[PDB]
Amino acid sequence: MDQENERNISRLWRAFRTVKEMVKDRGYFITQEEVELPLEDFKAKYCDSMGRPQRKMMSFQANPTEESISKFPDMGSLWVEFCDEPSVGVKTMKTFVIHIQEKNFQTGIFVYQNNITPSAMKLVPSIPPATIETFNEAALVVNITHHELVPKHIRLSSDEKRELLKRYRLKESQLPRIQRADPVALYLGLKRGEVVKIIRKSETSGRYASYRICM
Amino acid sequence: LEPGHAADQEQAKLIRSAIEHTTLKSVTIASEIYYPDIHDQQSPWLLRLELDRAAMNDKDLTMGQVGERIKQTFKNDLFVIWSEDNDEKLIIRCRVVRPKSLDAETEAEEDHMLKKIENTMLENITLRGVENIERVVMMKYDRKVPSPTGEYVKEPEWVLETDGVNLSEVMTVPGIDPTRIYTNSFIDIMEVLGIEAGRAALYKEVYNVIASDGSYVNYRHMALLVDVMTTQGGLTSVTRHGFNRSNTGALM
Amino acid sequence: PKDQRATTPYMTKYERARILGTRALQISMNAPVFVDLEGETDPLRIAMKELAEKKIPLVIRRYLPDGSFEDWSVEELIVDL
Amino acid sequence: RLVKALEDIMVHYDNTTRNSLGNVIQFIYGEDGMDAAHIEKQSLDTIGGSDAAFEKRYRVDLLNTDHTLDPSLLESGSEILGDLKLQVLLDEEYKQLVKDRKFLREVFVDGEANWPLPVNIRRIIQNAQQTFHIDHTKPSDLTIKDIVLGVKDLQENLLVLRGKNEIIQNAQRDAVTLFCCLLRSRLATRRVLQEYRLTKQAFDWVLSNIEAQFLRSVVHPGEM
DNA sequence: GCTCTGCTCCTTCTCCTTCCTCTCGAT
DNA sequence: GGAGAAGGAGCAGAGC
RNA sequence: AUCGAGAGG
Repeated sequence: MDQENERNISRLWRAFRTVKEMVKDRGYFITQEEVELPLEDFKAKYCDSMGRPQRKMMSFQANPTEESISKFPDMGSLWVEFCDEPSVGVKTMKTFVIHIQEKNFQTGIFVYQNNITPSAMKLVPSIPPATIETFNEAALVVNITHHELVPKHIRLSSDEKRELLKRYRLKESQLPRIQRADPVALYLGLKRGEVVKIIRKSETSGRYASYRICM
Repeated sequence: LEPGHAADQEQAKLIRSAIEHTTLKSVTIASEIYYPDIHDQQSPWLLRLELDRAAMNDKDLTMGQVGERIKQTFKNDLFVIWSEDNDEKLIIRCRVVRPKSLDAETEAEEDHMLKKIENTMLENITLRGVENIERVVMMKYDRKVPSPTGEYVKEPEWVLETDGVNLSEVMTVPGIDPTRIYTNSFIDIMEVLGIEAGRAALYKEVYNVIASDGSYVNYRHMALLVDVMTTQGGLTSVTRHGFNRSNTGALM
Repeated sequence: PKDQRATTPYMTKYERARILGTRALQISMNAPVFVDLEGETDPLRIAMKELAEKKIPLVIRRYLPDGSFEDWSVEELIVDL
Repeated sequence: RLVKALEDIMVHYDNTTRNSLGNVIQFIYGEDGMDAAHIEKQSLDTIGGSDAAFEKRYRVDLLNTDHTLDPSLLESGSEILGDLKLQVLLDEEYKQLVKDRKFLREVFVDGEANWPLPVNIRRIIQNAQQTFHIDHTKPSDLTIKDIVLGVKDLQENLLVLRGKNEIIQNAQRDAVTLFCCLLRSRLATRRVLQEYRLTKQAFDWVLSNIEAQFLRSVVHPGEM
C-alpha cells in the first residue's frame, strides 16, 4: 500500500511484533513492553518523517536469557534484520552473511520484503556452524502460534531428549515426526533431531503431552 | 470478526468488501473499441468500457476507485478517463500511451495490443478482495459466553462464511480475529499453521462427518485414526500411496 | 529385572483367557488337578476353580515393545476382572 | 482400507499405543489409558453455574456465618465452629475447586458439562445411600479433615501408569486430570455433608468402591 | 550486453476395486 | 476416476 | 478344471 495508506506500514509493524514474540519464544531476552510496541510508536521510532518505514532500522540483536543458557549452554547470540530491497539478491544475502561472520553471531534471521532468488537461497546455508533462518514479511504478519488449533510447543534439551528415549525404550525413529519446513518448526527454528514436547487439552483427560521429533 | 465487532454488521459489511473477491469483469456490461465520450497519452482508439451501475452499487464500487486500480495495473502505459458516478452510462475510455510515436501524433495502434489490454483488463483487474474467495455469507451465529455472573449466556455474533479458501491472505485482513479462522482443507490448515493444527482440524472434520447424521462414535476411536494419519509430520492417506508407502513388513 | 516391574499387578482378560485355556488343556490331557474335584469333570470349570484358588502353576512373560520382558506369576497377579 | 491401515495398532504393556515398527502412535492410549466400554457420560458440575452459585455450593467458612456449616450436619458440628485449622483445609479445597473452574473453562470453552468419563460416581453414591440406610435426619460422624484427606488419598491411589521416572509420574498426573476434577467437584465438603449425608462407613465405602471400578476401566495390554 | 546455465513451471501421460452364498451351462 | 510419475518447455538471473 | 450368465443375503 501507499505511504498514505499506512496499512502497509501496519502490516510491517505486525510482522515486527511477531518477530519480537518469536525471538522471545526462542529463549532470547525480549521484554513484554518491547513486544507490545504501539503502531504510532513504531512509526515514531522506525518510520521515516515522509511516512516511509525505515526497514533498515528494524534490525536488532537478541541475547539468550540466563535461563535459556542454563538449559541450552551452547545457545549463542541472534541477529535479526529485514531486507530493504523488495527482491533479495545474493549481493544483499552475502552482505547479511558477512555481518554474521564479522560479528560471529551463532544464528541470524533474514526477513524477505517481497521475494528471494535462488542465488541467495543457496548462500543461506554456507557458513557452518552458524545458521541462517529466513522468513517472509507477509508470512510474519500473523503469529500462527496464537491460533486456537496450535498447542504449546516446547523445545527439549538434549538431556530431556535422552531421558525421554530411555524411559520409553524408544529409538529416535519411533517418535512421532515433524517436518523441519513445518510453520511451527520454522517458528522454533528446529534442527534435525530435536524433540518437541507438545501439550494439548483433551476430552478424555485434562491435558496430554506428546513428543514429536524434527526431520 | 474481531471480538469488539462481533455484533457490528456494518463492520461485517466492511470486511465482506475487504474479502469478497471482485474482478472488474463481474461489474461490467460490455466493451467496445471505436476509432458525444467526458478531462504521448493519446491514441485514436477509444476503448469503451460500460460498467454495470447496479452491480457497482451492490459492491460499493466507484469509478474513481476502479480507475485507481486500473492505473495501478496499467501504470502510464494506458491513458484512462472516467465518466462521473452520476452519469447514466458509467463509461471508462482508454487510449494507448506511446512516447515512442504518439508523443507527437495520433497514430493508430495495433488492435492486438488493445485485445491484450482487454484481457489484461477484463479478466485480471482484481478490484478488491482476497484471491480465490468468491461468495461471502454474512450471518449471525450463537455462542455461549461466560457472562459477568460466571454463568454461560448464549450470545450472537456475525460470522462471514466465505466460498473458497485462502488463509495466507485472509488471516491478515484488519478487523478479523486471526486465531478463530477455520477451514475445511487439511492441506491448507496444515501448511499455514502446522501438523498439530492439521491433525486437530482433521479430527474435527472426521467428527463432523459422523455427527452430521446424528450418530455417535467415541472420541477415542476417531482420535486414534487421525493420530496415525499424522505420525509422519504430514497427511498420510489410507491409499496405496499412503499406507503401502511405509517401512512396515513387506508381507503386510 | 525381578523388581521395578512397571506393568500392572492385575491379570488382564487376555491373560486370564489363555491361562484358563492352557490349563484346561492340560487337565483334558489327564494332568494332575491341584484342587478338589467337587463333582467337576469339565476341564474349564476345573481350571476356573484352580484360578480362584491361585493353584494354577503358570508364569506370564509380558513382552515389552523393545524385546525386554517382565515375568509375573499367576499367584502374584490379581485375578479381579 | 481403514482396517488395513490400522491393522497393527495395539496397546502394549507400557500402556502405549504402537504399530509393528514399534512407532509410538499415542504415548497413552486414547489420551487417558482407559477402555471405551467402561466409560459413561457424566456431569462436570463446576463447569456450569454462576460464580455465586458455585460459591454457595462449594464454599465453606467456619469463621463466618455466611458459609459456616450447620452444626446439626455433624455429631461434632458445634466443635468445628471457629476451627481455623479445619478452615485451612477448607480453604485448600475451595481454592482447588476455583482453579478447577478456571481449568475446565479453558478445556471446554463451549461450557458443555456432560462428558464421557470412567466410573459413574453419581450411581456409586446412590448405592451407598441405599446400602447403608442413610438416615438424612441424623448427624453424621464425618470429620472435615477425614473428608478432605480421604478424597486426596483416593486421587493418589488411582494409578494408570506405574513407572517411577518423573516422565511417567508427570504423565500419570496428567492422565487422570479430568477424573480427579470430577472427584473433587463431586465429593466436596458441602456435597458430602449436605447433599450426600453419608456416614463414615458409607463414605469410606464409596471411596474404596470408586478405586476398584476405576482400575477396572483401564484398558488391557494386547487390546487391538 | 547477450547468450548461457541452470531451473520450476507447466502440460501430457499410465494405473485400480464390501463380503459371501447358490445354481446352471458352456468349453 | 484421480491420483502419481515421468517429460518437455519457458522464462529470472549470471558469467564472459 | 476355467469362463460367463441368472439370482439370494
